[PDB]
Amino acid sequence: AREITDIKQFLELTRRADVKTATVKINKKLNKAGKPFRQTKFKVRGSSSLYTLVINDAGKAKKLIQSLPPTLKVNRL
Amino acid sequence: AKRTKKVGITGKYGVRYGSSLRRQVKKLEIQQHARYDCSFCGKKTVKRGAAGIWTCSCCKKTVAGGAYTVSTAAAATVRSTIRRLREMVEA
Amino acid sequence: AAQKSFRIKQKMAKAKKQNRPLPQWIRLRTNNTIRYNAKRRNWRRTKMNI
Amino acid sequence: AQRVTFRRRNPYNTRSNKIKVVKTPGGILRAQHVKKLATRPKCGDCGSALQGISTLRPRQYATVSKTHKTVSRAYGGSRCANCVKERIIRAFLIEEQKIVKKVVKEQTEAAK
Amino acid sequence: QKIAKTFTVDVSSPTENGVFDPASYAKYLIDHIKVEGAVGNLGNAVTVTEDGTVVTVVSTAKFSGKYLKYLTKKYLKKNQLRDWIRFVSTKTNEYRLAFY
RNA sequence: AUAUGGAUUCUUCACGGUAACGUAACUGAAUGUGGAGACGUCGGCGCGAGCCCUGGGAGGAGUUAUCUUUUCUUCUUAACAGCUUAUCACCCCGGAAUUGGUUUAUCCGGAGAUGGGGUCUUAUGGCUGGAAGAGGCCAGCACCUUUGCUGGCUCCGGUGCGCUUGUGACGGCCCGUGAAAAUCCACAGGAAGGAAUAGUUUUCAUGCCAGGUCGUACUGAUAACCGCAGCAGGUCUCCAAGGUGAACAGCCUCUAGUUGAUAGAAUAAUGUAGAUAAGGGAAGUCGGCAAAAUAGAUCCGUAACUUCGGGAUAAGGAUUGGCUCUAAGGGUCGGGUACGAUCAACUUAGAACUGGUACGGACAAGGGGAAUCUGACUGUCUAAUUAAAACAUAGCAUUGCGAUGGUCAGAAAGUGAUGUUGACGCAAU
RNA sequence: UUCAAAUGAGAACUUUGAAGACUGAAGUGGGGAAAGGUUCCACGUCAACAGCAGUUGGACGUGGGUUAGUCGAUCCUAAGA
RNA sequence: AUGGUGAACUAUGCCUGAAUAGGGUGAAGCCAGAGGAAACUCUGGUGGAGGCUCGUAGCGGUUCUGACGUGCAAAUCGAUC
Ligand SMILES: [Mg+2]
Ligand SMILES: [Mg+2]
Ligand SMILES: [Mg+2]
Ligand SMILES: [Mg+2]
Ligand SMILES: [Mg+2]
Ligand SMILES: [Mg+2]
Ligand SMILES: [Mg+2]
Ligand SMILES: [Mg+2]
Ligand SMILES: [Mg+2]
Ligand SMILES: [Mg+2]
Ligand SMILES: [Mg+2]
Ligand SMILES: [Mg+2]
Ligand SMILES: [Mg+2]
Ligand SMILES: [Mg+2]
Ligand SMILES: [Mg+2]
Ligand SMILES: [Mg+2]
Ligand SMILES: [Mg+2]
Ligand SMILES: [Mg+2]
Ligand SMILES: [Mg+2]
Ligand SMILES: [Mg+2]
Ligand SMILES: [Mg+2]
Ligand SMILES: [Mg+2]
Ligand SMILES: [Mg+2]
Ligand SMILES: [Mg+2]
Ligand SMILES: [Mg+2]
Ligand SMILES: [Mg+2]
Ligand SMILES: [Mg+2]
Ligand SMILES: [Mg+2]
Ligand SMILES: [Mg+2]
Ligand SMILES: [Mg+2]
Ligand SMILES: [Mg+2]
Ligand SMILES: [Mg+2]
Ligand SMILES: [Mg+2]
Ligand SMILES: [Mg+2]
Ligand SMILES: [Mg+2]
Ligand SMILES: [Mg+2]
Ligand SMILES: [Mg+2]
Ligand SMILES: [Mg+2]
Ligand SMILES: [Mg+2]
Ligand SMILES: [Mg+2]
Ligand SMILES: [Mg+2]
Ligand SMILES: [Mg+2]
Ligand SMILES: [Mg+2]
Ligand SMILES: [Mg+2]
Ligand SMILES: [Mg+2]
Ligand SMILES: [Mg+2]
Ligand SMILES: [Mg+2]
Ligand SMILES: [Mg+2]
Ligand SMILES: [Mg+2]
Ligand SMILES: [Mg+2]
Ligand SMILES: [Mg+2]
Ligand SMILES: [Mg+2]
Ligand SMILES: [Mg+2]
Ligand SMILES: [Mg+2]
Ligand SMILES: [Mg+2]
Ligand SMILES: [Mg+2]
Ligand SMILES: [Mg+2]
Ligand SMILES: [Mg+2]
Ligand SMILES: [Mg+2]
Ligand SMILES: [Mg+2]
Ligand SMILES: [Mg+2]
Ligand SMILES: [Mg+2]
Ligand SMILES: [Mg+2]
Ligand SMILES: [Mg+2]
Ligand SMILES: [Mg+2]
Ligand SMILES: [Mg+2]
Ligand SMILES: [Mg+2]
Ligand SMILES: [Mg+2]
Ligand SMILES: [Mg+2]
Ligand SMILES: [Mg+2]
Ligand SMILES: [Mg+2]
Ligand SMILES: [Mg+2]
Ligand SMILES: [Mg+2]
Ligand SMILES: [Mg+2]
Ligand SMILES: [Mg+2]
Ligand SMILES: [Mg+2]
Ligand SMILES: [Zn+2]
Repeated sequence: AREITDIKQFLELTRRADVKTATVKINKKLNKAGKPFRQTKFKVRGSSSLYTLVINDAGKAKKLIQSLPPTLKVNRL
Repeated sequence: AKRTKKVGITGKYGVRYGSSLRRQVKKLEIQQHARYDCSFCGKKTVKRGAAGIWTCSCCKKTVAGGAYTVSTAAAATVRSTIRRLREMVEA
Repeated sequence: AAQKSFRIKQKMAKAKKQNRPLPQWIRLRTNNTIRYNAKRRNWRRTKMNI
Repeated sequence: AQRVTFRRRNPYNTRSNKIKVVKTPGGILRAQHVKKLATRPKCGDCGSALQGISTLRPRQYATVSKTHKTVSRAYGGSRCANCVKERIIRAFLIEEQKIVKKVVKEQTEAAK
Repeated sequence: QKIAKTFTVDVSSPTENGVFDPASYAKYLIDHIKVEGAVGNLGNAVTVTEDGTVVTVVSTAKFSGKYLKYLTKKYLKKNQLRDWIRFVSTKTNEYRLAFY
């Protein structure tokens, strides 16, 4: 139910030992007024809180997904 | 624009109860609603709030007075009588 | 009604059970005298006073 | 066109059964029972809603961190600041006058 | 501020059973499409053509998709062709007449 | 139950702000205190939400002899979380007559106004997370099947003496001033406990375990209750669309729900319920019983008498459809230290035209006046033959009583009402 | 109120479809509180019952159905006992 | 006569709750104005008082001495109030 924005604090979260599962979501939404763009939402699930980090930037998106700990059960989409 | 010739606030009771009862009530209503001078901060902010209880719009002092008037004759004359009798015990 | 004591739900429950036709095999007993169930109640014929 | 029903057994309109009508993600009108509103804590001296302090139903105040229940002055979440100003002065002057009261009457005792 | 909007119709499937002729159809549009009041007022503000298999409509004036479905509903009605052809929306703003 | 991170300490128990106060933390025993729980009613004014009305657009539906860029419909966003959001209240600067500020409602200021700048409650709202993955609307393929599969769209706005409801700052009222307790918190207090070779801290964050018992169906009424019954009776409450209209009225409608009530054929007398009648107009009758007449709104006019409040819609009159115009009444922006530009609203008065002179066209909806008798008034009663002039009432007057008492309860009592009382009282007429 | 179909030994009365209407959100709508106590739901089914009927029912027969740390109770105190 | 059972109806008090379209009137307070030598007197606004009023729902039960009077009903139904 929480929202995160510090990309660091996010990664730390993803390695928080009680965090067994995440889930990436992708959304087509428009940019400013005109064309579209791909939004992505990173959702780490904690014992109590479900944190979700929105990378509006398709690039920081891709490079973030490799940073995801190999032992985290990502559900893609 | 003079609205009523003589009932005044008593106009609410319309015709009922007969004049003289409405005369008597009018007098004491006029008394009880009306705004009074604060013996403390000196603003006329004293209105009544149930029989014998007068308080202060600002400064918030609450004084125990007569039922429809702040100070009642007998009270005041007691005030003076007590003044007097008090003096007897200093001089 | 509706929001019930356990006690009443229990009476209620017991009453259900007794609201069944003679078990047709008793009929076949030696000296069986009982014809039908003569203590049957219908919910809208006889209220059961709690 | 769309009406609503209570959500609990209590059918009557008591204080403790306020309703609020809401549009859910299902596209429909549903009811929702509203807790009675909280009232603001008041000053022990004067009686105003004392500021700084948050306003919750009383048991909720234990599920809430201490700063939401004070301000950082003597008599924090209790008296109304201007009301502390006062009691500070009065304290000061009255203790002084006492000193004044003693040596005045100490003098009274030697010369009489 | 200004903007032109483009509406296509895929009249292929019922035209290729003969029963739909895109001649009189876009013709119907041309002098029935109302323009801030009445017909004939296409002051280069609204235009129609027919790509043999497709009717094209282009506009700077007040014109909606819902309008289109209305005029042509009426053509389809005038020439008895209701029952036989729906006007439908494939992808947004791109329409087509459905036979069967 | 608990550790880990953080916070804190060599100035041991945080800092910052002139202040209102700020914050992720930021020890606190006995004892004391304060707050919350916790509270009438009505009135207008303010705001929120749901509803109502509406524009564009993107879909689906209907009508299309003719007319209608039309009619109908979908276009949603929970608890909870982060930031933000407020009338009031408060602080700082400042020192006011030519008094000012100011509400629809006259209240505020040298006990410091107007002004400029700050602080707080977070009702409420906005955005984001929840959350599009859900729900809603469509389209394109598939096949006995379970039933799939694939696509899209799910958007941006407007209006207010609207309706319901919530709430706020106020204001009216009282010989009426409109619960209690559990429970939660805060403060005053400082007992004690604590660090530099390392201490405190679980009101900051994160993490671990657990949460019993009983109710939970349905009816809630012209058939699920009470009336001997599937009785035309009775039986506490919440939600509440459109038009006409003052309206939750009556009349018509969408949504939802019904279409239950023995049936067929005839239409005599007599009925029960609904209507009309020439001329007369209460001659009927115990008695105008019944019935009829009246009625809305705007305007004009209005008697005696009176406790001056009333009497009063007194009485008595005119007018009212449709359609087509005129005029007046508002908002939002920039003006160096006269005006223009644009948006959105039914009220009210005036004027033409028009009609088998009709028009509150159905619905809705007071008969009036002059006296006598009698109760002042509103209010009360004989459930199931009496609603009245009877009871009550305010008002008047009388009586008892200072507690070791008046009046009254009890078999008695270390019994009880008045009495959480005290003569401006309680009790008895 | 009406037409037709379907079902059935049997259809004014059941089911479906159509039509004609009603209640008109102060409801014949959607829920509840007291009270009932299984009336709910499915399946079967007409001897009695539903003051005509009956293939239908709140009837008969036989089964199924009521899931909570958060909704109530439970705790609190009111007049009172 | 003795001993028992009733305040689910109803009467009254107490506690705790809940309920009531739309209109008419226009009391105190208040703002602005006018006259007058003065005393003082007037007018237009505002405001929203009342065991006030028209009237629903509610609560009542006036008249028809209406229906019914082997009832829908051991008190009901209609209109009127
Ligand atoms: Mg709608
Ligand atoms: Mg419920
Ligand atoms: Mg604070
Ligand atoms: Mg705070
Ligand atoms: Mg301290
Ligand atoms: Mg700190
Ligand atoms: Mg305490
Ligand atoms: Mg208190
Ligand atoms: Mg209370
Ligand atoms: Mg909640
Ligand atoms: Mg300011
Ligand atoms: Mg400042
Ligand atoms: Mg207004
Ligand atoms: Mg209400
Ligand atoms: Mg008060
Ligand atoms: Mg508190
Ligand atoms: Mg010690
Ligand atoms: Mg903690
Ligand atoms: Mg249920
Ligand atoms: Mg139910
Ligand atoms: Mg029923
Ligand atoms: Mg019964
Ligand atoms: Mg019985
Ligand atoms: Mg009945
Ligand atoms: Mg029903
Ligand atoms: Mg019958
Ligand atoms: Mg017949
Ligand atoms: Mg005649
Ligand atoms: Mg005549
Ligand atoms: Mg005559
Ligand atoms: Mg005669
Ligand atoms: Mg005679
Ligand atoms: Mg007579
Ligand atoms: Mg008569
Ligand atoms: Mg006539
Ligand atoms: Mg008269
Ligand atoms: Mg005219
Ligand atoms: Mg104009
Ligand atoms: Mg003229
Ligand atoms: Mg009388
Ligand atoms: Mg009376
Ligand atoms: Mg009687
Ligand atoms: Mg009798
Ligand atoms: Mg009477
Ligand atoms: Mg009578
Ligand atoms: Mg007298
Ligand atoms: Mg004794
Ligand atoms: Mg029939
Ligand atoms: Mg109707
Ligand atoms: Mg109605
Ligand atoms: Mg019914
Ligand atoms: Mg029952
Ligand atoms: Mg059933
Ligand atoms: Mg049979
Ligand atoms: Mg039966
Ligand atoms: Mg029968
Ligand atoms: Mg039979
Ligand atoms: Mg059965
Ligand atoms: Mg069974
Ligand atoms: Mg609970
Ligand atoms: Mg328990
Ligand atoms: Mg009782
Ligand atoms: Mg209330
Ligand atoms: Mg009203
Ligand atoms: Mg003058
Ligand atoms: Mg009024
Ligand atoms: Mg009255
Ligand atoms: Mg009246
Ligand atoms: Mg009227
Ligand atoms: Mg009326
Ligand atoms: Mg009635
Ligand atoms: Mg009455
Ligand atoms: Mg009657
Ligand atoms: Mg009779
Ligand atoms: Mg008879
Ligand atoms: Mg009436
Ligand atoms: Zn004062």
